[PDB]
Amino acid sequence: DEIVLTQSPATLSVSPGGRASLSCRASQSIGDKLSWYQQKPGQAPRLVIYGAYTRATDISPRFSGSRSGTDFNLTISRMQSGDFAVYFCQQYENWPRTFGQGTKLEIKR
Amino acid sequence: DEIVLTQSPATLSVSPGGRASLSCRASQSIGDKLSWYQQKPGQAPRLVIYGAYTRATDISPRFSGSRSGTDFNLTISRMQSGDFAVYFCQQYENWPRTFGQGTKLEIKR
Amino acid sequence: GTFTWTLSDSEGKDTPGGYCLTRWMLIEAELKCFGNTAVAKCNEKHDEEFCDMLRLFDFNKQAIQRCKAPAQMSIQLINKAVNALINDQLIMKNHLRDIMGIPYCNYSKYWYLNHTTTGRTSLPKCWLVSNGSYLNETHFSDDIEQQADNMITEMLQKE
Amino acid sequence: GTFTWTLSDSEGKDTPGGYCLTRWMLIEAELKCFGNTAVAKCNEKHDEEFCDMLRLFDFNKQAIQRCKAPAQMSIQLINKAVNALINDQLIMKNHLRDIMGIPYCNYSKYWYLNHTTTGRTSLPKCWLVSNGSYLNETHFSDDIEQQADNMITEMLQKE
Amino acid sequence: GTFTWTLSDSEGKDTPGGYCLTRWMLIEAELKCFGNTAVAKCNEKHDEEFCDMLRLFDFNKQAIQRCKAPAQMSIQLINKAVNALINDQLIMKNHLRDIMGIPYCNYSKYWYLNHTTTGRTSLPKCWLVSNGSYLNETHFSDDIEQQADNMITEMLQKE
Amino acid sequence: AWQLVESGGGSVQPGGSLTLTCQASKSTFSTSGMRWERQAQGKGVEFVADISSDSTRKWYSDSVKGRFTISRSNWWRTVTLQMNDLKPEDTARYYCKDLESHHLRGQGTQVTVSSS
Amino acid sequence: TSLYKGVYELQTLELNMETLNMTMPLSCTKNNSHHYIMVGNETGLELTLTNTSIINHKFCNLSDAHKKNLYDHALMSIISTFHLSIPNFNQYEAMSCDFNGGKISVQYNLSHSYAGDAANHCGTVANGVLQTFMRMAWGGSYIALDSGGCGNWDCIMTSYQYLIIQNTTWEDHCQFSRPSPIGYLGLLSQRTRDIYISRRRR
Amino acid sequence: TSLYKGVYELQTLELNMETLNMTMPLSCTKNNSHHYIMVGNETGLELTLTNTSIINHKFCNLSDAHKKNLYDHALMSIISTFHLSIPNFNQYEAMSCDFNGGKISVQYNLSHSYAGDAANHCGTVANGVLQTFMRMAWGGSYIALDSGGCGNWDCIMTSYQYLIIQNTTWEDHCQFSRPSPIGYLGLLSQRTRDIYISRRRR
Amino acid sequence: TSLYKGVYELQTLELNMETLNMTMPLSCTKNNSHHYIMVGNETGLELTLTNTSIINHKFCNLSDAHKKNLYDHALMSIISTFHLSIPNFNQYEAMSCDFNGGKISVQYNLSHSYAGDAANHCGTVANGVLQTFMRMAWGGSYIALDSGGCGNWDCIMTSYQYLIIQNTTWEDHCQFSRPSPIGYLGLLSQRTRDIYIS
Amino acid sequence: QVQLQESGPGLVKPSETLSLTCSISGVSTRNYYWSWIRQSPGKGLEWIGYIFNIGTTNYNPSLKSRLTISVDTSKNQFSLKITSVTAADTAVYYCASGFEYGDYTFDYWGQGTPVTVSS
Amino acid sequence: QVQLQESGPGLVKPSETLSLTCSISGVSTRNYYWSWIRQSPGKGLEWIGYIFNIGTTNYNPSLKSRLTISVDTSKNQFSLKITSVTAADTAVYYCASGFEYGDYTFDYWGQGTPVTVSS
Ligand SMILES: *[C@@H]1O[C@H](CO)[C@@H](O[C@@H]2O[C@H](CO)[C@@H](O[C@@H]3O[C@H](CO[C@H]4O[C@H](CO[C@H]5O[C@H](CO)[C@@H](O)[C@H](O)[C@@H]5O)[C@@H](O)[C@H](O[C@H]5O[C@H](CO)[C@@H](O)[C@H](O)[C@@H]5O)[C@@H]4O)[C@@H](O)[C@H](O[C@H]4O[C@H](CO)[C@@H](O)[C@H](O)[C@@H]4O[C@H]4O[C@H](CO)[C@@H](O)[C@H](O)[C@@H]4O)[C@@H]3O)[C@H](O)[C@H]2NC(C)=O)[C@H](O)[C@H]1NC(C)=O
Ligand SMILES: *[C@@H]1O[C@H](CO)[C@@H](O[C@@H]2O[C@H](CO)[C@@H](O[C@@H]3O[C@H](CO[C@H]4O[C@H](CO)[C@@H](O)[C@H](O[C@H]5O[C@H](CO)[C@@H](O)[C@H](O)[C@@H]5O)[C@@H]4O)[C@@H](O)[C@H](O[C@H]4O[C@H](CO)[C@@H](O)[C@H](O)[C@@H]4O)[C@@H]3O)[C@H](O)[C@H]2NC(C)=O)[C@H](O)[C@H]1NC(C)=O
Ligand SMILES: *[C@@H]1O[C@H](CO)[C@@H](O[C@@H]2O[C@H](CO)[C@@H](O[C@@H]3O[C@H](CO[C@H]4O[C@H](CO)[C@@H](O)[C@H](O[C@H]5O[C@H](CO)[C@@H](O)[C@H](O)[C@@H]5O)[C@@H]4O)[C@@H](O)[C@H](O[C@H]4O[C@H](CO)[C@@H](O)[C@H](O)[C@@H]4O)[C@@H]3O)[C@H](O)[C@H]2NC(C)=O)[C@H](O)[C@H]1NC(C)=O
Ligand SMILES: *[C@@H]1O[C@H](CO)[C@@H](O[C@@H]2O[C@H](CO)[C@@H](O[C@@H]3O[C@H](CO[C@H]4O[C@H](CO[C@H]5O[C@H](CO)[C@@H](O)[C@H](O)[C@@H]5O)[C@@H](O)[C@H](O)[C@@H]4O)[C@@H](O)[C@H](O[C@H]4O[C@H](CO)[C@@H](O)[C@H](O)[C@@H]4O)[C@@H]3O)[C@H](O)[C@H]2NC(C)=O)[C@H](O)[C@H]1NC(C)=O
Ligand SMILES: *[C@@H]1O[C@H](CO)[C@@H](O)[C@H](O)[C@H]1NC(C)=O
Ligand SMILES: *[C@@H]1O[C@H](CO)[C@@H](O)[C@H](O)[C@H]1NC(C)=O
Ligand SMILES: *[C@@H]1O[C@H](CO)[C@@H](O)[C@H](O)[C@H]1NC(C)=O
Ligand SMILES: *[C@@H]1O[C@H](CO)[C@@H](O)[C@H](O)[C@H]1NC(C)=O
Ligand SMILES: *[C@@H]1O[C@H](CO)[C@@H](O)[C@H](O)[C@H]1NC(C)=O
Ligand SMILES: *[C@@H]1O[C@H](CO)[C@@H](O)[C@H](O)[C@H]1NC(C)=O
Repeated sequence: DEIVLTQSPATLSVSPGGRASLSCRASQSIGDKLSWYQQKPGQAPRLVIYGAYTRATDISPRFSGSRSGTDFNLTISRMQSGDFAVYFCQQYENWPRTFGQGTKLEIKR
Repeated sequence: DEIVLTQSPATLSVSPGGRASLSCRASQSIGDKLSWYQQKPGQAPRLVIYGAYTRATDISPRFSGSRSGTDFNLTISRMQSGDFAVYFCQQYENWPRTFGQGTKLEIKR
Repeated sequence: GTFTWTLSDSEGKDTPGGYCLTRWMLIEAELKCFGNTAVAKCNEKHDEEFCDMLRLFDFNKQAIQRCKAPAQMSIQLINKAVNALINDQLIMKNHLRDIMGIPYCNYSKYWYLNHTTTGRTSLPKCWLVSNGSYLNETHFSDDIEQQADNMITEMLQKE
Repeated sequence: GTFTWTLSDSEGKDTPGGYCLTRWMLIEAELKCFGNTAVAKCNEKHDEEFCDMLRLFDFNKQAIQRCKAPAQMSIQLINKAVNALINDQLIMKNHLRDIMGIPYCNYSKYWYLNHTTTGRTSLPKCWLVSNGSYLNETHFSDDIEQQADNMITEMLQKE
Repeated sequence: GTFTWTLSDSEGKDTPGGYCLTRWMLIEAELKCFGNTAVAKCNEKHDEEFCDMLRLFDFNKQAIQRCKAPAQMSIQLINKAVNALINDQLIMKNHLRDIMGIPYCNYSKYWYLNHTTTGRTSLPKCWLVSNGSYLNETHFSDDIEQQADNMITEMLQKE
Repeated sequence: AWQLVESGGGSVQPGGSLTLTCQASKSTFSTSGMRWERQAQGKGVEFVADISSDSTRKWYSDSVKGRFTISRSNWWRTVTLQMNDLKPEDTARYYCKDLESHHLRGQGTQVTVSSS
Repeated sequence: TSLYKGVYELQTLELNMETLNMTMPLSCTKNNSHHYIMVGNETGLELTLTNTSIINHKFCNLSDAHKKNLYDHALMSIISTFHLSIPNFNQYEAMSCDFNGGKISVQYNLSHSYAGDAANHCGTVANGVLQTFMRMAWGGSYIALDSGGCGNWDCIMTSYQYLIIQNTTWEDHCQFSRPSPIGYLGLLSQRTRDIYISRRRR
Repeated sequence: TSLYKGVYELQTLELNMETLNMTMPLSCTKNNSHHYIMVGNETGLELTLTNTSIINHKFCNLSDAHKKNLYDHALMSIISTFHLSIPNFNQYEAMSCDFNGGKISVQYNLSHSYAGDAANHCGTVANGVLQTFMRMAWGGSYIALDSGGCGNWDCIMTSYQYLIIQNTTWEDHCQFSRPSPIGYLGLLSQRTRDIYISRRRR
Repeated sequence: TSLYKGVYELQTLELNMETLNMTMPLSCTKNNSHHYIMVGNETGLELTLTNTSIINHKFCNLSDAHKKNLYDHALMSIISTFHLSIPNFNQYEAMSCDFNGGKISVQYNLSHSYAGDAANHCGTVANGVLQTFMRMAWGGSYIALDSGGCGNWDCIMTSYQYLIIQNTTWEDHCQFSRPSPIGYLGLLSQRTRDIYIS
Repeated sequence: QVQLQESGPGLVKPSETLSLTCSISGVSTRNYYWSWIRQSPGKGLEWIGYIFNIGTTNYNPSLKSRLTISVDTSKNQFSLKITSVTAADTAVYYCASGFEYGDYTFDYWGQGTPVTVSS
Repeated sequence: QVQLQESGPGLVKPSETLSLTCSISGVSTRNYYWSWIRQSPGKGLEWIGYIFNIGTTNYNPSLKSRLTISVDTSKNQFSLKITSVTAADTAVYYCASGFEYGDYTFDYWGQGTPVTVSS
C-alpha cells in the first residue's frame, strides 16, 4: 500500500546550536520498523537512524529518535558544522517500501 | 689440502693489559669457516673462537675476531693473568681439516 | 590473576549455551552469532584478545540490560573487575608491539574462518594493525591456513 | 613458534612449524631445535620455565635486528616488558623453593624425551638443581614416567 | 606447596591420597571419604571452592595440635597464612557474581556425581545459590552433563 | 584524589609549642610509608622526617636531629608533629608526602618565627 | 534424586562450617540486622543497624586499650581489620568509642546529616563502611539491598544512621544464614603480607 | 573476499566500542594531539599537548573542591588514575590544578628545564607524563602523540611545552581513531591495588 | 641420560644465557661475597660484601648522579631499582654514596645496631636489604635460619656489616654461576613502581 | 567498506529500454541485497525492488511490477531494464545494499547519475 | 660435560704397529665424531682422521691414507693402527670430538701421551 506521511509541512528552520523536532507520522500500526535518512545538497543520501532508536555507524551521539506508535520524532541535541540538509523517514514493515516526501532544514537568518 | 696458514710469524709479544693483533691469512676459498684454538704449556689445546669471529662456550668477552674475506684477525682487548700461550687457526670448509703452524704470545720483559 | 568471568550463557538464537552480539554492537555489519563450541574455547581462559572483548561486552549486557539506572557515569563498578574482564598482561604485550612498529592488536576488525555448508565459525583472532592501516590480508596467509587445517583436526573429533 | 612478538618470524633458518635455535644461543650443543606441537604447547601452559626463557630469546632476536640499539644496552626497553614476556609470578613461584628447601630451577639446563625413529619431541621441564650440583637422574623418575606416557596419549591423536 | 596449604591425606579407606570428612562437620550427613583425582586435582585448579574450603578444614584440624597448640583462639597464626589456605581472588569473584544477580555459591551447598558401579566420586563443585534458594538441578543441568561426559573421559585413562 | 592535606601552622613567636596534622585516604595507611619535607624560600625541598608502616625507626635529618616527634596512628589515619624551641631557620613551607605513588604532597603550610 | 546418564547418580553435600570455631571468626545475620562475628565460643561482636545512638560521642580512646593483648582483646583485630579496610575515610569525628569500662563499644556515623552532600554523592566519611559491611557479613546479604541485583554498589546511603559494635555473648543467633568465615578472610587477605614457604613436596 | 582452502571462506567483523559507555570509559583521538576519554553520553575529558598554557598560578587544590563537590566527580577518578599512573613523578611543583569554578582543568609543566629539547635526560617530569599518556590513549600512538619509536622509550621527547586538561562538552570527537576502552582499563588494570596478586595465578 | 620405556630416549639441553647482553642485565656470583650484574660488554657492576667500609662521609647525592652528567646512565636504571625494591625501608643514615668524580659507589651499613635480628621484629635494615638483594643473586640461597614461626619467613640474615656497589669493570668473574637475567628481572617486577626518595 | 560506482545511458527518449550499470568492487556478489532507488523532483523516493542472490527478485509490488532487474554473477556488475518509459520517469537513479546481509539498512549507497526523457 | 682419558704404548719400534685407546666416560658412542690429532715438534698439527658410527671413516685424504682407525662399540673405546712408522711420526697424540654432534669443533680434548721412535 501507500502508507502516506506528511512529517514537517515544508521546513523546520533551526538556529545554529539549537534544537530540532523532525517528525514522521504513520497512518498504519507500523510499530517500530522505521528509519531516518539524510540527504545534503550534493553528495548522496546516507542513513542516520535505523531500527527506531539505534544510532548508525559513525554518527554523532546528538542524533536520536522517539516512538509514539504512529508519530515518530527525530531530535538533534544541538546543530553543529554543516548538518543543515534534507531528511527522509523510511518504513520497512510491508513489502512496498515507501520513502517520505522530504523536509529541508534551512538555516536561520 | 694445504691452505697456507700465515699467522703473525715469529711472535707478537704485548705489554701487560695491552692489545694483540693475531692474524691468520687464507690463500684459498674459505669464506667464514675458520676456528681458533689456544694451547697452554702442557695440557691440550682448547678452542677460543669458532664459526667466524663469535665467542665460544666460556672464554672471556675480551676475545674477538674480524673477517675480511681472506684476512682474518684475532683481537685481544685487555689481557690479564697468564694468557700468554700459543694460538692456532683452523679451516673446516673443506675436508682436509688441516691445522696451522701457530704463533706464541711472549711476555714483555 | 586468572579465575575470571566465564560467560553469560545467553539464549540468543536457539540454544542455552553460546553468546553473540546484536547489530548495534557491531559496526558496518549485521547480527552475527557463533556456535557454542566456537566460544567454548573462550570459556576456558587463554591469551586471545577476542575472548576478553566478549567478556568486556558481556559485562555491559549484564550491567545495563538487567540493571537499574544509576546514570552518574557508573565508573565505580569497573575498577572492581578491571583485572577480571581484560587480560592485564595481554594488553601490555600489545603496547610493546605499538612502539616496535610490529603489527599490533588495537581491538578492532577481527578475522575468522567461516565454513559455508555448516556454520563452523572458528574463533576470531585479532587482525593486527600496522602504521599504514590494517594488514592487506596476505601478510599472514599462513596464519589463516593454520586455522583452516586446524578445523580439519577438529573435524576428526566431530566425526 | 610460541605465537609471540614478531608474528611469523620466530624461526631460526626455515622452520615454519615452530622455532629453531642456534648453537651460539646454546652451550655444548649444536643445531638443537624443536617444532610442531612441542613448541606450540607454550600458549596452553604459558607458566613453565622454558617458555618464559624462550620468550626472552625471541625478545632478544627481534630487539637486536631492529630498534637500532646504539650500544645503549636497551635497559630502558625491558623496563616495561617483564610482564608481557615472562611470567613474573613464575619466578616468584620459584621464590618459594630455594630458601633451604627443595632443589630449585635457575633456568640453566632442560630435559626432554626424544623419539629417535620419526622425530617426535616434547616440551621440556628445567632440570631441578640443588646445592649439591644437579640431581642424579633418579630423584624425579616418576616425573619423566608420566611425560613418557603422555607421548603415547598424543600418539593416539596422530593415529 | 609453594603457596597452597597442601592437603594432608587421611588414611580412611587405606592410603589413596585423599581426605576424609567426619560427621560433626557436615549437617544432615554421615561419614564420607575421597581418594585419588579428588585432592590431587585441587593442586592444579583452584576454581574449586571445596578445595579451598578443604584447606581451611584441614589446617584448623591440624592447627589444634601441630604447628601450634594455644588456647588464644589462634587468631595470630592464620593472620600470617591467609593467602595459603584460600585464594582471595576466588572469594572476591563470588562477590562480583552476587552484585549483579548472576547466581553465586556462598560456600554452603555442593553437588557431585557418584555412580554405584565402582563408587568413584566427582570433585564437588559449589552449588550456585540465588535469592530464591538454591537451584533445583534444572538451571545448570548442562554443567552436570559436562561432568558426566568428563567422567567418561577419565574412565578412558583408567582403561 | 584526596591528597595529604596538612594544617596546624601559623605565625607564632619563638619558643612556642605548636602542633601540626596531616590526613590521608585511599585505605593505604598501615603499610605504605610517609615522609615530611620543608621548602625554605630560595631552595627546593629537603628531607625532614620519615616513618614506614608501624613505628620501627623514626629518626630525623642531621639538620634537626630531633626537635619534634612523629607518631603515626593507624586508626584515625593521621600524623601529628609537636614542635618546641623555635628557631628562625625552620621558617619554610612544610610538606606531607607518602613514599608510595598513591597521593600527592599537601597544599602547603607556612610557619613564621619572629619576636616582633 | 534424579539419575543422570543412568550410571551416574547426583548427590549433594552441606558443609556445617562449625569446626572452624577456635581458629577464625564466623559471620552471620539473624533475620534483618544484628550481624555477629563469633570468636572464642563464649563471646562475640554485635554489629547492629539502628537509628538511635548509643555512645556519648567523641573521645574515642585508643592508647587506653593497649594494656590487653588478648582475652577480650582477641576480638579487636577484627575491629582493626574492619576499620583499616574502609575506603575513603577522612574525618575523625565520624565515629565514637566507649572502650572504658571493660567492654568494647564502637559507633559509626553514616552521615547523620545527609544535607552536607544533599544526595548520595561520594566522598562522604562513611561511604565505604556500607561497602565493607557486606563483605564482612556476606551471609547472602539482603539487608542493605533495595531488591533486584546490581544496585548502587559504590557510595551507598541507607536509611539507617549508625552502626554499633558491642560484645554480646549468647542468645542462639544466626537464623537467616549459617555462620560463614569467607567474609572475614577476604578483608583480612587484602590487608596483609605473608608467605607459605614450601614445607611438603614441591 | 578470498577463499582459503576452498572448503572455508574468510569473513570480517568490527566491534563498535560505543555501547561500553555506561559501564567503562572510552578513548579516542582527533589528530596530532587532543585525545579524549568519553564516559557515558553527557560529559568528557581533554588530553591536549599544546605549545600554549591556560594556567596562570602554580597551585593545585583538590580536597577543597571535593568537599564542595564542584564537579560531577565521575571524571575526577580518571584524573586520579591518570596522575598516580605516572611512574616516578616526585615533582609536584610542575603540576597545577584549577578545580575551583566547576570546571576541571589540571596542567603539567613539561621538561621546561631543557630536559626534553636540549637533551633527553628524561629523569624530571619528562617521560612519566608521556608514558602514561601512551597507555591512556591507544589511538594509534605513532603520529598523534609524537611517539618516535624504540629510541629510548623511557626518554620520549616532544616539542609541546605543556599538557592541558579541560571540560569540553561536544564537538564531534573521535576522528582519527574509534573510541576504545582498552587505553583506560590498562592503566587501571595495572593499578588495581598493586599489593599481592599472589596464590596460584597463571 | 638413561633409557626410559625403551621406545623413547632421554635428551638434555643447556641454554647459553650470554646473548642477553644489550637488552637486559645479567647476574652471577663469583664466590660467597661477589655478584656482578653484567651489562653489555664494555661496563658492569660489582657487589663486594666485606667487613671493611669504603665510604668516609654520611652523604649520598642521588641528584648528582643524574644532575651532573656523570658516567653513562646505562649503569643507571639498575642502581635505582635496587634501593626501591627494599621492603619496609626507612633507614637512610646507613646508606651512603660516592657519585662524585664519576666513580659511583653506593654503600649500606647492614645491621650495625648490634645485628641479632632484634628480638621479634626483623625489620631493621636487616631483612629488607638481604632478602631483596639476594633475589638479585637468586641462584642459590642459604645463609642462616629465621625462626619465622608458623607464618611468613623473612628473617634470614648474616653477620656481615657492609654491602657496597662499586663501579668496577671486573676481570671476567661469574665462575660459580653463569650470567642470567632472572635476578634483575625479579627486582624490576617487585615494588619498583614509584620513586619518592628511597 | 564497500565502494559503489554506477553509470547509465543519459541519452533517453520515451518508450525505450534503460540500463544503468552498477559497479561492485572489493566485495563478493552473493548473499547481498542489492537495491535500486531513484529520486524524481516533484515527488519523493520509490523502492524499485531488490535483487538477492539469483532467485527472489521482487519488483515494487503493484506499482510498476515489470522491471526485469537481473544480476550478472560473473564480474559483480548488475543492471536494469525498464519498460514503457514515460515523461515522469526522469529522475536520478542509485544502487545500494545493506550491511552485507539485510533488507532495512541501505547504507552502502551509490554515487548516482541522471536520466532525462528527451527527443 | 664429556671426560676423556687415553693410555698408549710409549715404547715403539720403527716400522711396526701402533695402537692407542681413547676412553669415553659417562657418554654414549653413537652420533659422536671421534677424531685423532697429534702434535710433532718442528711442524704444526695435522688432523689424523675421524670415525663416525660404523660407516664413513675417512683417513686424512692424500696425506697418509693407511690409518685403519677403528671404533669398539662395546666399552666406549676406540683405537688407532698405524703402519710403517717413520722418524717424523714421533709426536704427542690426542683424541677429541665436537659438541656431541658435529664435525668442525674438536672441543673435548683428552690428556694425550707422547710417543717416540726408539730402537
Ligand atoms: C551507551 O551504551 C548504551 C547501551 O545500552 C546505549 O543505549 C542502548 O542503545 C541501543 C541501540 O541499539 C538500544 O537498543 C535498542 O533499544 C530500542 C528501544 O529504545 C528505547 O528503549 C531503550 C531501552 O529502554 C528499555 O527500557 C525502558 C524502561 O527502562 C522502556 O521504556 C523501553 O521501551 C525499553 O524497553 C532506550 O535506551 C532508548 O533510548 C534511546 O535514545 C536515547 C536518547 O538519545 C539514547 O541515548 C539511547 O542510546 C537509545 O538510542 C529508547 O528509550 C529497541 O526498540 C531496539 O530493539 C532491538 O533490539 C532488541 C534487543 O535489545 C531486539 O530484541 C529487538 O527485536 C530489536 O532488534 C531488531 O529490530 C530492530 C528494529 O526493530 C533492528 O534494528 C535490529 O537489527 C533487529 O532486527 C534496541 O534494543 C538499547 O536499549 C540502549 N540501552 C539503554 C540502556 O539505553 C547508548 O546509546 C550508548 N551511548 C553512547 C553515547 O554510546
Ligand atoms: C547460603 O545461602 C543459603 C540460602 O541462600 C543459606 O541457607 C539458609 O540457611 C539458614 C540457616 O541454616 C536457613 O534458616 C533455617 O531455616 C530452618 C527451616 O525452618 C523453616 O520452617 C520453620 C517452621 O518449621 C519456619 O519457622 C522457618 O522460618 C520461617 O518462619 C520464620 C518465623 O518463625 C520467618 O521469619 C522466616 O522468614 C520463615 O518464614 C523456616 O521456614 C529453621 O528451622 C532454622 O531455625 C533457626 O532458628 C531456630 C530458632 O530456635 C534455631 O533453633 C535453629 O538452630 C536455627 O538457627 C533456620 O532459620 C535458611 O532456611 C536457609 N535458606 C534456604 C533457602 O533454605 C545458607 O545459610 C547460606 N550460607 C551460609 C554460610 O549461611
Ligand atoms: C584500530 O586501527 C584502525 C586502523 O588504523 C582504526 O580504524 C580507523 O577508524 C577511524 C574511525 O572510524 C577512521 O577514521 C574515520 O574515517 C572516516 C572515513 O572517511 C574517509 O573519507 C574521507 C573523505 O570523505 C577522508 O577525508 C577520510 O580521511 C582521509 O582524508 C583526510 C583528509 O581529509 C586525511 O587526513 C586522512 O589521513 C585520510 O587520508 C577517510 O579516508 C571519516 O569520515 C571519519 O571522520 C568523520 O566522518 C564523519 C563525516 O561526517 C563524521 O560524522 C565522524 O564523526 C568523523 O569525525 C573518521 O576520520 C580511520 O579511517 C580508520 N583507519 C583506517 C586506516 O581507515 C581503528 O579506529 C582503531 N581502533 C580504535 C578502537 O580506534
Ligand atoms: C565449635 O567447633 C568446635 C569444633 O572444633 C566444637 O568443639 C568440639 O566439640 C566436640 C564435642 O562436642 C569435641 O570432641 C568430642 O567431645 C566428645 C565429648 O562430648 C560429647 O560429644 C558428643 C555429642 O554430640 C553427639 O550428638 C550430636 C547430636 O546431639 C551429634 O550431631 C554428634 O555427631 C554426636 O553424635 C557425644 O559423643 C557425647 O554426648 C559426648 O559426651 C567426645 O566424646 C568425642 O570423642 C570422639 O572423638 C573423635 C574425634 O571427634 C570421634 O571420631 C569419635 O567417634 C569420638 O566420638 C570428641 O572428643 C571437640 O574436642 C571440640 N573441639 C575442640 C577444638 O576442642 C564446638 O562445640 C563448636 N561450637 C559451637 C557453638 O558449635
Ligand atoms: C609502518 O608500517 C608500514 C607497514 O604497513 C611501513 O610501510 C612503514 O614504514 C612503517 N612506518 C611508518 C612511519 O609508517
Ligand atoms: C647439599 O645438598 C644435599 C643433597 O644433594 C643435601 O643433603 C645437603 O643438606 C645440602 N647442603 C649441604 C651443606 O650439604
Ligand atoms: C649421581 O648421578 C649419576 C648420573 O649419571 C649416577 O650415575 C650416580 O650413581 C649418582 N650418584 C649418587 C650417589 O646418587
Ligand atoms: C529473589 O529471588 C528470585 C529468584 O527466584 C529473583 O528473581 C529475584 O530477583 C530475587 N529478589 C527479589 C526481590 O525477588
Ligand atoms: C524446582 O524443582 C523442584 C523439584 O526438584 C520443584 O518442586 C520446584 O517447583 C522447582 N522450582 C522451579 C522454580 O522450577
Ligand atoms: C531487626 O531490627 C530490629 C531493629 O528495629 C531489631 O530489634 C531486631 O532484633 C532485628 N531482627 C533480628 C536481629 O532478627
